[PDB]
Amino acid sequence: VDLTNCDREPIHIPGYIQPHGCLIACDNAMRMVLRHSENCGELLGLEGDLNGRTAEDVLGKRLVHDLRNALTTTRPAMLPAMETSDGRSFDISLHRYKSTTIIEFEPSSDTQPLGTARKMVDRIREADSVESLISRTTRLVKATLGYDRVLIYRFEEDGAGKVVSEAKQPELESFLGQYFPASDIPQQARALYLKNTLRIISDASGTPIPVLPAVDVSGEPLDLSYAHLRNFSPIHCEYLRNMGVAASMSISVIVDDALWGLIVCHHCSPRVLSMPVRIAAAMFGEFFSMFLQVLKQKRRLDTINHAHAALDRFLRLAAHRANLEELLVDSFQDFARLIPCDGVGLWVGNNWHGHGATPPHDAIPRLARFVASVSEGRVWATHALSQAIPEAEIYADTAAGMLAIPISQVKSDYLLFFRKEIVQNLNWAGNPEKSYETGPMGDRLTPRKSFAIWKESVRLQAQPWSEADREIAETARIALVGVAFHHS
Amino acid sequence: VDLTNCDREPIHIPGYIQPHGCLIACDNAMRMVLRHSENCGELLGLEGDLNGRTAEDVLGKRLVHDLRNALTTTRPAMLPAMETSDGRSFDISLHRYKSTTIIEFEPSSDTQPLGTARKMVDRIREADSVESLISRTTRLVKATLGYDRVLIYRFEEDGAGKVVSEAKQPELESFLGQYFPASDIPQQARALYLKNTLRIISDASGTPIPVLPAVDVSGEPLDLSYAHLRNFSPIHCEYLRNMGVAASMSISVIVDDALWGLIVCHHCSPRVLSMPVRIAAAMFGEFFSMFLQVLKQKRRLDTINHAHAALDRFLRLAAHRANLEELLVDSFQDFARLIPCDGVGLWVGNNWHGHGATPPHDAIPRLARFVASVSEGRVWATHALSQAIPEAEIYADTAAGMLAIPISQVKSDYLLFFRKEIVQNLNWAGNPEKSYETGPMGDRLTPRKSFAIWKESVRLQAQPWSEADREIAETARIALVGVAFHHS
Ligand SMILES: *C/C=C1/C(=C/C2=NC(=C\c3[nH]c(/C=C4\NC(=O)C(C=C)=C4C)c(C)c3CCC(=O)O)/C(CCC(=O)O)=C2C)NC(=O)C1C
Ligand SMILES: *C/C=C1/C(=C/C2=NC(=C\c3[nH]c(/C=C4\NC(=O)C(C=C)=C4C)c(C)c3CCC(=O)O)/C(CCC(=O)O)=C2C)NC(=O)C1C
Repeated sequence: VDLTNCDREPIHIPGYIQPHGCLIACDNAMRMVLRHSENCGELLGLEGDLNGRTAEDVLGKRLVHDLRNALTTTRPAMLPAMETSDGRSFDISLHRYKSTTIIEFEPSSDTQPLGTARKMVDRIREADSVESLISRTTRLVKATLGYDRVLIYRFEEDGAGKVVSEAKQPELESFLGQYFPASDIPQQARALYLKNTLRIISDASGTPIPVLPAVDVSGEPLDLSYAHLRNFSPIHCEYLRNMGVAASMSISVIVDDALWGLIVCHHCSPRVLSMPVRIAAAMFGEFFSMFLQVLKQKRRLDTINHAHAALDRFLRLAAHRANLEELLVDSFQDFARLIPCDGVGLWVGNNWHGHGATPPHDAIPRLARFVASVSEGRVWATHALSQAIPEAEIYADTAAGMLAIPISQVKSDYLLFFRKEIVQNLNWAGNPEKSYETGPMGDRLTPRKSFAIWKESVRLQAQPWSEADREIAETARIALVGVAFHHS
Repeated sequence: VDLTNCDREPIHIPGYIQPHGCLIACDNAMRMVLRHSENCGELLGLEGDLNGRTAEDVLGKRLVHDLRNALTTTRPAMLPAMETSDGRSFDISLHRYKSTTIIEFEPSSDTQPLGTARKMVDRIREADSVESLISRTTRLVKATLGYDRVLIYRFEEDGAGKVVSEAKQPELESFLGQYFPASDIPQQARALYLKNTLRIISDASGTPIPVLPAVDVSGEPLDLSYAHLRNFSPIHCEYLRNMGVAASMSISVIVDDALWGLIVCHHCSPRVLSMPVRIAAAMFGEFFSMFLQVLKQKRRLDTINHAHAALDRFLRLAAHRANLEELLVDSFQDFARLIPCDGVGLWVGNNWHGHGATPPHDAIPRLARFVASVSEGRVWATHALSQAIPEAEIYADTAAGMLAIPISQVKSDYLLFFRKEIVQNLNWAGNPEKSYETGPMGDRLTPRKSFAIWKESVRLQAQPWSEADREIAETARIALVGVAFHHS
């Protein structure tokens, strides 16, 4: 695996686990040990090979009975402070996937998992905005789980990631407002992150423990998709080492059954969280996901309500004026309140009126012509104007994205909304002087090169028009075409 | 074509047109007459065959120049009061589809199309609810276009149609609140109705004029998809004759780029609308579609806002009470305000509390068990309970549909919403004594048998849970699981 084939890496079947625990794979109904981690002996105090030997021979009739009764769904069953025949005490993660029972053993903590979680969930459930929930969560998770850095990664439309909040040790460099490309988290990883709520890396520079056998008789590997001990891609491992990150923990933020983003915790020293703390963090993750979902819904409603109110106000004015074109010339800048834009313009009766960051005066008739061509009396929008009009590249720094609203059924009059190149709007709060030590596969696996690659990928492009933007533009079209008809 | 193969009828290529006009098909660039209607001669005053003869030879160099310049999109170009070489005056519908130019001739009216339309659109654009827009539109269209009956057909989720408003002559029978099955308008018709804004039938018992040739050299038929003179299925023709309907006009209501339903006008006598009146009706259709869309959006917002307000109120109460289970037992009936239901129930700590039309007390533990099984801590909903629990058939008249909201992360407590069998809720304002004269293919093509077939198809089923219903239920889940956590 290298930078050429890391996008198709089968990370779900690595045939290795992390040192902080040991793994035993069994048949569908926990009779026979088919696979075991090389370190199974070292931790459980067993000698020789465990494969072929029966479940009750290796663990003990006592424990095997508890595990069978528990497996009653692909969601792993957590079972703390379980006792082996020996007398050693382990925290046990038990799950079943592809008709194979997987049992993960951890040296066992003793704290209240629901107790920690309730404290944390109480402090976020009164948040009245996405921004308030996001900003407090990094701060809160850092204080509670004592990680050196906590980021929230939010996925863009194109799969790119933005760092939307950060709590960190003062000495560490900030990634706040920094973007990373979609390739930095390939599709197969995003699929696993949708299936596993949270994901641990105890030691990025630790020695991986192989699973025996890696491939069985039938030629199948062991699918560690739902196994918390699953080993990390050496590509990501090298990325964390280059950043000075030794340990990580990530929580999946699931909103409307989609991967919205990750809460990602970085530590500069090796770090294992005990099962009870992981349970608490996972439950915090669920409640964070649920509350962000409701807040996302409330904001959409408020945005659309505000647009409806603005349009009602405008329709009430339109009735009292005789000349609608006069009212539009005076009013058009006020429509910038409806949809986030860096500039708005009115093209009415082959005349141009601008406000904010619009293309130059001479460029407008070409655009207007183009809009009349493809619009077909519907809202038209692009985040990449130069891809539609190559000569539009020249003014991308001012207007890289456009949304056109037809304001007349009869004539080709348009209300145009403009967005600057997304690179212009960067409020990046990082250090450009900060250099990173690289490994075998070069400086590609550094936040500096990642950010540079993203910047290249969004050249001459604006912030994409959201679904909310297009809903409001459609409601505005119907309102403006509606009164344009009344005034004819 | 008969009741066995009428669902796959190729209505777009019938090889016939209606008598109230004549049709000439030409090559992609209007050089050569490839096809013509048999009645082309009778109306235009030409002798013999027109096929093979050039465009300029049959129409005249004067007219052919105007038609070419006009065809500058698959949307037909309307051109009233055009003059032939002869001196006769025609209204001309010109369109191009599958690289074939189709020209439709009508004996030409003289009224203002934009004038009529503006009067009508003014009277609907101040409607503040869907119900107000719907009720006034049938009344308005009847008064303006003088049709004997005007219905609005609204398509259900399953493709079935409901008659949601009606203006009619007092002597005629009412179809208000009556449903018809999805098969009464097959998929290929719904596809055409999405492509053609409005659709005329001048005379259901008129003689269809054939197109010559029906099939050309290459073996292709003439696609009359966008032709207003296209002839109707003999199946539908027989349906209208059995109802005593001689003429029809239908307008497509397009909402969020989907076929929402039809404005359908029935006349007991033959009836042609002139091109200028059709243009007006088509523009009224567009504005009706646009205003219903905005009103649909406003109602969804209001519904979701109201739910958010109710939940805030409930969360404010939950803070002041100590015992949440006590509050739920006292309050649960109030959640019936959030989602339209005929009954609501609380299943908390293996205890049942009912309100309205719920299943019997003894049936609840079975349901509760089933819900805990399939729910997996997400909102679960069916409109057909007996399909999931066969023994639930017994109480379908009281509860045929259920939506279950999990109110706890930890225990299997549920808030259950119930809907009666959809047949129970019928506010049908029609005449069951009214019998219909049938034709060759029997009593299937009567509103009485259509309604009977629909009733059979929705037996043991409730009104489906809308997207709005499920959004609110999800927000309620997050609110109730949220405070259940705080109180543990
Ligand atoms: C060519 C393939 C590459 C690649 C693969 C890869 N990434 C994985 C996980 C992953 N990658 C990131 C990226 C970042 N984290 C940061 O903090 C920053 C910058 C500050 C970046 C750019 C992250 C956050 C993650 C975690 C994903 C998660 O835990 O859900 C993985 C899977 C790792 C695993 O096995 O758990 C793979 C494979 N990364 C590359 O950069 C490239 C080019
Ligand atoms: C087996 C096929 C059948 C069928 C085919 C068919 N229906 C078509 C159009 C159409 N059908 C209805 C149905 C009704 N109109 C009413 O007023 C009532 C009851 C009061 C009913 C049940 C309607 C309204 C329409 C008009 C559709 C439109 O104009 O968009 C067509 C196409 C007609 C055409 O060529 O324009 C076909 C084919 N109808 C059957 O009942 C059955 C079984």
